[PDB]
Amino acid sequence: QIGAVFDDEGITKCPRVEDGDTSIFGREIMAELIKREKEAWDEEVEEE
Amino acid sequence: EHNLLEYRENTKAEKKRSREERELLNKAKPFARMMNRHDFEQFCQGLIDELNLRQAIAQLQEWRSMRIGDLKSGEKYEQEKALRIQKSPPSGAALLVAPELPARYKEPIIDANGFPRPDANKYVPPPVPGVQPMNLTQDNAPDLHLLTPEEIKLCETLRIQPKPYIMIKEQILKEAVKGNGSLKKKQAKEICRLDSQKGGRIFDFMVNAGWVVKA
Amino acid sequence: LVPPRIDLEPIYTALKAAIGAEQWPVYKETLTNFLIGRLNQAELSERIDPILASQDGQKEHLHNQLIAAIYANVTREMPDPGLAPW
Amino acid sequence: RERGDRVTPFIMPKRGKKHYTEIWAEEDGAMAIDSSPPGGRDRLPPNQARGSIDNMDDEVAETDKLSVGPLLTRLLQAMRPENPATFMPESNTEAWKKATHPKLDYNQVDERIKQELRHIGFLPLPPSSAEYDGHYDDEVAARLRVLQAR
Repeated sequence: QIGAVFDDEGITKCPRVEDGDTSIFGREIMAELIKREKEAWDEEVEEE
Repeated sequence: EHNLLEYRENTKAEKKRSREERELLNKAKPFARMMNRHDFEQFCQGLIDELNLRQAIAQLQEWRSMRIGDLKSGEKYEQEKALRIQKSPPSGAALLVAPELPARYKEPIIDANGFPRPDANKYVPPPVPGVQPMNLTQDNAPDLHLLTPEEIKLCETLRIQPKPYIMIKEQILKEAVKGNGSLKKKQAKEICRLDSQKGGRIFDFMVNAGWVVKA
Repeated sequence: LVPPRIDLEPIYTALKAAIGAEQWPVYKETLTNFLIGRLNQAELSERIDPILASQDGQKEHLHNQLIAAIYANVTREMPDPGLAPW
Repeated sequence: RERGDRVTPFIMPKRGKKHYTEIWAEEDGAMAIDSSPPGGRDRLPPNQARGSIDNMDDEVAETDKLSVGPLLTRLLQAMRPENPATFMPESNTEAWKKATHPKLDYNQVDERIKQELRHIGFLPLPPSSAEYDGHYDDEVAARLRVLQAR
């Protein structure tokens, strides 16, 4: 019952370089994270 | 992965690194289980880059409050201060404050569109006869930091200081504009009020530049 | 006795059209900062040379033409105070 | 979940008053020697227009005894050399040739240029009713602005 939640294969593996573009820092996602981080910085400055 | 079987190689670099960097790397060690080799290298290098940049910026701000006005004299002061405190390879924070900046610090890390970069971590005047060029030094030339590169060569080749040069530039400009911008060759010679070749060379430079026209 | 001023409207309007309102905000920001005394000739040239680049050479000419106009007026009338309407 | 300090690194201090040698001398009697530059009187060798074209001479051309003032110097160097630029629209008329002119001075020309750029819009409008002494373009300051961007 409980174990079904953790079924995703990535919970225990370490991605390998040989596989290819397995980096967890893909630009497609880093673009949004940077924008959100910039947003938080501006909010802090306004508060500060 | 991560080449943890190289005891000699991994340790030596840890020894070479400084104290502050060692603590930071030791603090981020556990997360290697989730990232591949390259990502871990990028992750660590970024932390080192930020730490060194903070040190350099703090270092420079201290200099400007002491009235130090050149990167060369700043290093001289640090050496004498080290001797004074004693009286009483270069690190990352020392390579950023060098007279020449590293190549990898002459471009944005993340471009305008917000996507991080993939690799995150001339008219020559002839030498006038009997003219010996003199080197121009920041301590000698007060307003050197404004002259354009195409004009600084002329000043050395002509043995004239910056501030006098600007004054000569102004008067010639004023005389030309009053008369539609056209002047005779003797007109430029008399205005300069120096040797004939000097006045001839500066005038020939202006006309080529396009700020005046020869009648 | 003091002669009249010099019309400047055409000299500036051509500059605004030539540069293009796209890159214009950067050009104005760099030039104003340099005049205030917050840049060196190395930084100014690095930031503006791309903007004034041209093969017909009608951008660097207008930049010099405007600067000459500003200097020439020094010996003419004082204009109406305030930002120009145009 | 920690991002650090984000205020102090982005400050731009101005040129300090006391030279490092003097403050170092504020521990014993080491001020007995005064090394004030001859041409750097008042700690501002630049930013003081002095002399006129009347005093120009080959011997003095090697010495920076003559200037044009800060604002005028920046304006002239703002020009860029290409490879005429002093053609005024209506100046070709002989009526303009007959025109006379007054004789201003450097302390006055800088004010006139300051107002003129005000009319165009390159300078801020005056407060509703210039830090040239700070050396903000110093070679050190340029490096500081580069690192702060990074």
